[PDB]
Order: sequence, then C-alpha cells, then structure tokens
Amino acid sequence: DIVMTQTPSSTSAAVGGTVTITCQASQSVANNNYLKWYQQKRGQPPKQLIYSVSTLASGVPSRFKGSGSGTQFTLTISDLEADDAATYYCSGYFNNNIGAFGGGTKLEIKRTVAAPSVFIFPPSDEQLKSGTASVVCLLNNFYPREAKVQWKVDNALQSGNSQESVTEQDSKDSTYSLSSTLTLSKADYEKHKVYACEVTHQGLSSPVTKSFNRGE
Amino acid sequence: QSVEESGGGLVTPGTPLTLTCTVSGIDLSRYAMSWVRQAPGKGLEWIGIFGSLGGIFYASWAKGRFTISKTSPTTVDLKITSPTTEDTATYFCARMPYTTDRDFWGPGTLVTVSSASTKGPSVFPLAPGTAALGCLVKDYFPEPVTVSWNSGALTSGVHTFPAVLQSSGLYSLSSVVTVPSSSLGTQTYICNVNHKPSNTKVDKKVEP
Amino acid sequence: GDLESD
Repeated sequence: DIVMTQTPSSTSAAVGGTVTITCQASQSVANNNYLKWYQQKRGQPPKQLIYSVSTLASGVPSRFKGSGSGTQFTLTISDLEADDAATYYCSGYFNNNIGAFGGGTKLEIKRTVAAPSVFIFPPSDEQLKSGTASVVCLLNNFYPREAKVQWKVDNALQSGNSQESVTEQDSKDSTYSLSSTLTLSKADYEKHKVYACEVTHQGLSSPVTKSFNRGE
Repeated sequence: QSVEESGGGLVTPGTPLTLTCTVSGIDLSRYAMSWVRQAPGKGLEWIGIFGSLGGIFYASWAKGRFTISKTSPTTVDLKITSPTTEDTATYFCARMPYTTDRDFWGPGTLVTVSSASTKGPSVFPLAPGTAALGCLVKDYFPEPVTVSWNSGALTSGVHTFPAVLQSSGLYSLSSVVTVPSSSLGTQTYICNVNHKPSNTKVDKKVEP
Repeated sequence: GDLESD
C-alpha cells in the first residue's frame, strides 16, 4: 500500500554522540516535501522537530538536522543530551491524500553504570485486612536496564506469582526504575516468616538481598 | 489554537463508538484535521483526514472500519465501526501540517475495547541517608489513573510505574518517591490517586 | 485531486 520504513528500530549512544535515523517511503511524498520528523514521549503527544523534510521547527535545537532525497530521508541528532531519550517518528503525506508514519525509533541514552537502590515493602495492614497480600520490591535509579529480581519465601524460590514493571528512561539522569510485585493470599502470607528480594545488576559487585520477617 | 478529544473510555465489542475532536482558533474551512492512533507500546497509526476542501480520506486498512465527518465548525468526528480488541488504543486528533510549524496535537484519549466492568482502585500504603515510600494502586479497570504527591508539591524523585494487567484482568500500579530519612517523623506524605473512568478520588496517608 | 493538507 503506502509504507514508510523507519530504521533502526532502536539504538543507543552517549551524551554528546550522534545518531542517524533513515525513513524510506514507498513513493514520493506530495510536492516532494510533505515530510515531518516527530519526537514522542510516553505520557505525551508527539512534538514536531522537522517540517518540509529539512526545516527546523520553532524552538527546536539546531543539532536536529533533516535531510533526504525524494524517497529516502535522514534525521541526524548531533550533540546528544539526556533529554533526547524518546521515540522518533517520520510522518509523511502522499498524492492520493494519504498520510503514514514510520514504525518509530526508540533512542536510549548511554551513561555510566548506576547501581540500583533496593527497597522491600511488606503488605499493609489495611490490605491484610482485605484478605490479600502484595509484597513490593523497588529497584531505584539504575543503569543499564537489565536486572534479575527473584523472590524467596522461607528460602523457597517463587515462580509465576510476581510481576515486573519498569519506568521510561529518565530524561535528566538517564536511569531506569523497576518494581517487582509478589502476589499472595493472607493465608499463605501468614504461613511464612522470611520474605526476600534478590537483585542482580552490573552495578552490584554481588547479588544484593533485601528481606524482612513477616510480622515485625 | 488548541485541540481536545472526547468520547473515549471503555466500550463493549461491537458497540459503535464515536470520538469527537474539538478545535479552538482553527478554521476547518481552511485547514485539515487528522485522526491518528497509538496502541499501547506501539507506533503511531494514521487513521484518516478531513481535508481543507471537504475531502475525507482513510488509510487502506481504515476504510469501512472508521467514518470521519464534520459535525460543526469546531467539531470533527471519528466513528469506529463495530469496535474490536485490536481497536484499543490512544486516539489523537491533530492539526498536523507537513509544510508549517503550526502543529497542534490533542493530548489523546484512550479507547479501551473490553467486556470487563469498570472498577475503582484500592490504594494501600508502601510505608518506610535516603528513604523510600509509595502507594500501591491495586485492581482497577480500565486505565488510566493519575497519582500525585501532597497535591503536586512533591515531584522530585517520584517514579510512577506503568500499569501491569494482572491475571485477574485488572491493572496494578505502584508510585514511589525517595525522601530524606530525617523528614519521616517531621513531614506528612500523602498520595492523591484519581481514576476518572470510575470518577474515583482517593487520598492515602503514608506513614512509618 | 488537489491536496487537502498543508
């Protein structure tokens, strides 16, 4: 049909570095210049960067440069900042009066290794009263994103009763945060004593363990 | 010059659903409006356009599945024909010029296609040189919720994690903040949860 | 037809 193929799907570079994104349309854009570059963040709508293939949007830094030739276009981001962590999209319009987007390019900002700060939270009394028990493990502000979080209750490895959620990359310090939530009933909870969250990360010399004794 | 979508929320599969796009300071007799969408965790998808000359154009995959119309000098509609699960997405209305920088997108409105019922969250406290605390926002549907801390005064070091759909079909989320350890006996920590689909507003006291 | 976007 009409396809706008955006590459790479994802890439990484350090602050001050350079990234190059290519968008390849299946046919020439309308008037040879209906082509815009967008920057998108999670909780936000996209923010324009480039219009008419190469023109810089008002308020956009000059380190964003737009280029291309008829069907192939390039967004070049030089002098990278932490704030540049986002997903970038090409947006095109075509002579049959049809718009399309590239699949997007997620940019991760590299930085020095940052070890997580680990916290464990036992369930609340209000929750225990309600008949359920959720134990929360928090990995705070770490890089890189890869981490191993395992639960041990009375030194028995849990499996299938936890769920992980990870924030976006912070635009100021380029870190991630991760939560691992263990979901039990009140009965099973009062059955045991030791609740432990074990965290393995490149920032930790050896796996860190954070534990508590139930009812203490 | 502003845009706002409306009519989003939870809808039953097969029930027609009409979204409304409201503009202010934009002349639909002289500028085009576009409908875009974005499934959770996926890319932007172009749905259609109301043109400057009254032309209405749809993506090949969107023809039949959507009907776009202008209902008033300030409103443009997107009727999603018999919604399905794959139609769950955030829907944007946008004044998206390719050759100018007068570019205005609405904040987006989430459309959830599901048979599940709406459910307000339960809010539980995650009690504590640096200390951490938070709020477990457990078992609600549909998305989304908003979490603030101390009515917006607390913003630095806050991490509100994206929701994870539980095996029960409900969502759970946590919102944490890091604070000086000295402040625990000295200051109050309160999380303000708002879940608009249920018109729920909960304030939760977090204490050691 | 003629373009209907700017």
